[PDB]
Amino acid sequence: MYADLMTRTGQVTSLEKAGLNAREPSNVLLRMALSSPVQVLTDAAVDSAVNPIYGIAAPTLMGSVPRIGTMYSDIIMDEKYITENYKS
Amino acid sequence: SPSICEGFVQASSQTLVIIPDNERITSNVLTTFEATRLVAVRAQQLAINGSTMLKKKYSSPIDIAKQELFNRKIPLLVMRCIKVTPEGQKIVEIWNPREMGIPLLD
Amino acid sequence: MIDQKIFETTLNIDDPTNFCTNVEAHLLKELENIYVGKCFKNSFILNITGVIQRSPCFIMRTNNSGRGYMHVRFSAVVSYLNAFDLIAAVKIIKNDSNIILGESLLTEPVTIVIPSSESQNNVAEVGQIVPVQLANSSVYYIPGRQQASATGSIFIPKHTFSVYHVQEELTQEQALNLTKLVNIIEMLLESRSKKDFKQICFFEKLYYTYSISSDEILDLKIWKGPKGKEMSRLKPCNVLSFLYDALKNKNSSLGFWARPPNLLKSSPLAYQQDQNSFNATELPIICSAEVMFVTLLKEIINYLQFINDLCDTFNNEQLIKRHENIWMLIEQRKIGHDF
Amino acid sequence: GYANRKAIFGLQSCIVDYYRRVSIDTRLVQQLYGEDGLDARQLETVRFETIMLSDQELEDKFKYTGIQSPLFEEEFSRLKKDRDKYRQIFLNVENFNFSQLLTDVRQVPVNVASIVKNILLSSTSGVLPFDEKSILQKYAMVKTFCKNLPYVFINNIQERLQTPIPVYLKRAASLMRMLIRIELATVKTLNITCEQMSAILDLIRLQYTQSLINYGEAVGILAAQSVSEPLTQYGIVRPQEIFSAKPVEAEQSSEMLLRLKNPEVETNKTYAQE
Amino acid sequence: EAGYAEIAAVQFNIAGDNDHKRQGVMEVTISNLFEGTLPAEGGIYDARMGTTDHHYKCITCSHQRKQCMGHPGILQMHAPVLQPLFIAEIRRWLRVICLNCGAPIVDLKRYEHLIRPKRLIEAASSQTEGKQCYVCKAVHPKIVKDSEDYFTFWADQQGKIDKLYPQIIREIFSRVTYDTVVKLGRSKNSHPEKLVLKAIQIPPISIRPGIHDINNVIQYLVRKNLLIPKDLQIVRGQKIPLNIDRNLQTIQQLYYNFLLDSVPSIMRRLPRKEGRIRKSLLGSQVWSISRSTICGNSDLHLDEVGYPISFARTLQVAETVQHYNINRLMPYFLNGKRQYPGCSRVYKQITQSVHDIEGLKQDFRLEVGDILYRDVVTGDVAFFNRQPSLERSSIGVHRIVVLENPKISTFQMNVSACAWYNADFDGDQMNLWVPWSVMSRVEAELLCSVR
Amino acid sequence: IIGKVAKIKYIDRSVMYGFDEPAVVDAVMRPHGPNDEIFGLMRLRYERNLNIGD
Amino acid sequence: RYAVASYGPTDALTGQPLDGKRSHGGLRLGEMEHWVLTAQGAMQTIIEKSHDDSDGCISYICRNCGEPAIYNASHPIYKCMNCDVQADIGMVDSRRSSIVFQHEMRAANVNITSVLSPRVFQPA
Ligand SMILES: [Mg+2]
Ligand SMILES: [Zn+2]
Ligand SMILES: [Zn+2]
Repeated sequence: MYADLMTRTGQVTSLEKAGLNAREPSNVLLRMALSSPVQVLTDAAVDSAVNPIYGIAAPTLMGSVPRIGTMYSDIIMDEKYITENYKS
Repeated sequence: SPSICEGFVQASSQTLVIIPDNERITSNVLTTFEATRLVAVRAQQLAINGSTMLKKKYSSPIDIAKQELFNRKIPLLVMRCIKVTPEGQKIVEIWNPREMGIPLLD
Repeated sequence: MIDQKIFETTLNIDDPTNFCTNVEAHLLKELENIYVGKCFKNSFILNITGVIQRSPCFIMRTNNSGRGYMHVRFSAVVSYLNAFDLIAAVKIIKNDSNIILGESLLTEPVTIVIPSSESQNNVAEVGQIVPVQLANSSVYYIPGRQQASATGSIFIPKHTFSVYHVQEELTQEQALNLTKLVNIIEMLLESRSKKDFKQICFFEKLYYTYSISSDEILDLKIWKGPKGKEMSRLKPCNVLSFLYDALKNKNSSLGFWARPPNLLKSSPLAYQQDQNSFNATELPIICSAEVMFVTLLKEIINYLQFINDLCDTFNNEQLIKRHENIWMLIEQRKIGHDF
Repeated sequence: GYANRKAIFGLQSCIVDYYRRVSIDTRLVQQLYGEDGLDARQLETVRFETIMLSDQELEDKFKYTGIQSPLFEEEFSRLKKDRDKYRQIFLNVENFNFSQLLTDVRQVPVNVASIVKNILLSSTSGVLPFDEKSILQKYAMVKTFCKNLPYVFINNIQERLQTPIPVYLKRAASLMRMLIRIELATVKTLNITCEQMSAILDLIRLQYTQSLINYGEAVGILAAQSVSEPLTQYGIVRPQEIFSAKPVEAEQSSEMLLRLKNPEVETNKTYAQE
Repeated sequence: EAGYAEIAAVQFNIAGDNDHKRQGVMEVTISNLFEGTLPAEGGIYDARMGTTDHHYKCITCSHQRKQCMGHPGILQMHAPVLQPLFIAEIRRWLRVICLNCGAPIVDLKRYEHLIRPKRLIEAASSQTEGKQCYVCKAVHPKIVKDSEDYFTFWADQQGKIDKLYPQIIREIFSRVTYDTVVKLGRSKNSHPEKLVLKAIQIPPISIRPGIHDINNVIQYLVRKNLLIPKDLQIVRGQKIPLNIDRNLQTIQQLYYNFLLDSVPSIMRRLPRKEGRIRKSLLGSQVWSISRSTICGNSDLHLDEVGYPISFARTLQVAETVQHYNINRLMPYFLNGKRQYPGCSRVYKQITQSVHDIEGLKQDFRLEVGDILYRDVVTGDVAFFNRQPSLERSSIGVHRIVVLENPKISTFQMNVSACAWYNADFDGDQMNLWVPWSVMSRVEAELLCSVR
Repeated sequence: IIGKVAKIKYIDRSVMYGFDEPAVVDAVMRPHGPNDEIFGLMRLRYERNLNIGD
Repeated sequence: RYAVASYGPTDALTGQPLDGKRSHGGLRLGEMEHWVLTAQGAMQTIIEKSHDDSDGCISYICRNCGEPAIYNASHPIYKCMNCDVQADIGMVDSRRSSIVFQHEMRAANVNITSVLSPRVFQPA
């Protein structure tokens, strides 16, 4: 898990703030939560960064829950089974 | 000069593309996460409604939901989202928990 | 005017197991409970025609409520008012120093607030019914309200008319589109024909720009126009007949068109000329025939609707006498035959 | 504690897909989690008893001479091929490591040796009489079971239709195919009946399904937790070199390990000192 | 009427004057704080921007304190100010465009080959002072940043030293076309003209409750704003009286310290371990939790925890009344708060109100759809936590065994369960909370059990 | 345990006993502070045997 | 020893309980405890503790501009300060300290635009 993450770009990146910028640059919310929010926030506003919500830290800073674990798969109601077995 | 809201375009609505049953690639066995979520959703909805097909009588929503899952009577489906195409599609696999393998939930 | 619209919305379902017993019926019921009779997205909803497209019932994911939600794309009958439109009935409720407050009766729920001027607070009183003229983009449909906030002015028929220049032909498919407006004029005509002769005559003489010596204005079957000393050397051209002929490509729509105040605003008659000879105070506008046709059918429909609405409001002579002050107020703005 | 928080933030976006890949929102980090797609709570340590044998020991132990048919020559050839491929791969691993010695012991989802013996003890039969038709059917079921093993990574719909398997999923079933062919060789399954061997195979596939990693698992957080724990019993300058990716000039304990040009001159210490 | 939604992305941008003017709900004019009990309308406590008091509603949304999130207001500045966060962006924008015509002085077709978020930086990095413009033929002066503060710029024209007032900088930047901005690296929404502000935003009161010391800074800034003439206009090279120069600096220094004072500031709230992100957002303070010393009990199973009875009558489990559980929930309701196991509250779904069980009507009944909050009994599941939480067995789910001896205050467990938490019995403390929700209770038992 | 009323008619700035186990009032005194102002001084006492968890 | 229930004193800014036994507030589930619960996949427990038991709120956003909207069912308000006739408001689950965080980003003149998830429709 460590080796494949640090080499996924074809170069060796670190587990510091520099490597996080190299692997996930558009994730402003994750990078703010690590080291220095004001500098990260200032760069994001100037470049007009679009930050998709994925993973752990970005959903959490937006007040939501990560789409992970019991929340990974959607549940929908079985209409063809309820309409045939249940009653109004 | 203008406001950001002017140039903002809301995301265009999508279409739900359902992979046909004989082309599904994911496993026919529920993960422990999916079984747990199925039972939890069903138990809360029994705390709302109370109507079930489970013949035997129980005094808890959780017992009813667990036995509904084990006896293949749970009225829910599992949607597995594979990809979101940037022409605006949502390719999904629909799985029927009443026809799937169930994990060991001791 | 009344037409169709397509809306998209998300519905919260508080009991998914019960809701999914009959999805279509429950969906229609909840749409009707939320949207009927309210303003939403610059319009006013009247009926739910049907549900075009929907999603499955997803279970909510960011809370432990166990509740559902659905995306719905539905078709609705809506009533969007145009700028500078003309309504025939309003009961003034509030008549204060600041504003004049009333509500419409015969069309959809609209509230009209007339800016209280020094010449209007002395005339309009509570209980009266007057014709109103709307203004530009003032009909804002605040979402979540039961009415359209709009400012309007007391309608007195104008003495001016606009001339537009047409340089392009009317093709067959634009006529195919305009068939709907032609048909709307037709159904308005067949509804007006059922009404009494005396009511429509009294209202037409009242709201005609000029004044006539009775029984010389109307030919409901033939629409022959006003028999006033043959004012023009060219006969008025029926718009509906011209459209029916240009369907088969027998006449050209090029040249100058106009609808003078003497020309009857309700009837489908109009004037066409290959040269600009109209006594119009304003410069002719250079454009294509499609906009000419759409605007003229919109004007005819508005005036047919107004005359039908005037007749439908005043079914008795007693109310007419009760509101006659408005009648001679309009009458004194008529232009005599001193020309 | 400080190194734990930087590991957690660098790795927390890695999540298992619906293909058992690991990605960061779309971008692949691993093609298959752990290269075998398994949960670390579902592994057992088992011994592969063919690795260390010679070709005469292997000839005796695993080659069947009861029935003279070409199918039992093909079965033994695979036992040799699996042995040599194992040797070649893990001999190479010794060459790019300082001191990482080859082992015949591997961690596997299923212990097939224990499944077979627990059925030999709980059977109502003893030493079965010879039946070559029985032995020929048992050979074909094990051969067909190994051929369809990678479908444990897809589902039973695609196994029925016999659709093509990706190459990276054929590689993922290599250790289990090897173990199944060793512990279910004809020399070992002589007293097992045909309806008993079906019971054995349906148990191996059930336990293999139960050991796969779940979709949507935060396996980058699991890795950060599992590696920062052994760092407590060690946060010196060397770990910070690896995890910060420092350049060569900043290394403090850089080393090398050189081999001699000939395997006939390695044995002399005086030559090496020269 | 508002349907369920989820946030899929977040976009970051620079706010201009028009954004502030469109988002605002009120304009601050006067400096008076309170007129009576109610806040002074038109001031920085105006209730159109939310309520931090439990007596009056918000004028804007008509909600109480809990459901009102706050709305911003606008202060119209008498003299423009620079944006404190983007001073370096302002500095690096002056070195690449002409101070008289707004066309760029650098070669635009020299940096287009690099990625967009670096070409403007590199272009500004190259020396430009002394160059002459190509369309208006003006020499580009030296831009020198003061060392005495953080925002002022001086324009050095071969010994001619000018102070660049924000009116001058705004006028300079307003002449730059969108083509230069787009092709010089930035996007359309990052136009340099938004870097000068003539209408600032007054943050909603929900962000400054405690009518905090950030309220002092706003009140000073509003007061000294009124001292500037309503129509002061500045030209390049124009002499101004030293009181105005002192006044203008005071306002800009106040706005700078309102945001970046020693990063009371808005932006000092964010960074540290005690900041907004790591304390308030990445962690939580929670209700319905307990803590105590742990001790051994060899009569407990490995997946059981002994729970003191006093704690079991403090923490509750919420049960919704239905036809299948009414007879089982009746004994709890009758016991109330005087016998164990009992209950504390009932939520009535026909009234949407919670009533205590002792201060309760005598004609009260349990109706289907009511929610009863009962006591914790033997067999309930509970989360057991020991800190620091280093591995994923640091939180596990145990079956509760209630200890009915009233003299015991410890959390008790089997000694063979201590390996999950790396614990022992010389004074360690562990946390324990009992799931009350049905969804949280299902996944505690199926997912998080210690097996 | 200590009653206190503040003239504004009045607001109740009293003091509760916010502890899990009951106490007993041992001593109540009303001395004079550094600014010669009257301040309440309460002593609460507890009976402590050895118990499980000590 | 300490134990608390579902109500008590609350912080004025973040909306969360106060700090610990001394102030009669709640206890802390920190950053390290959320890592453990996410490693387990226990997401319905994170909702119960960090939202239902800490400071969960409901946020209203306009589809068309991505800006916070004003919604009130009783005494009905349905408005957007940016569009005001095209207001399409959706309710998102948030928590109060996150909304406070976004107002603080806007006070420093950084505009936050929330893109809502698109609607999905079954074909025809
Ligand atoms: Mg200890
Ligand atoms: Zn408010
Ligand atoms: Zn909007």
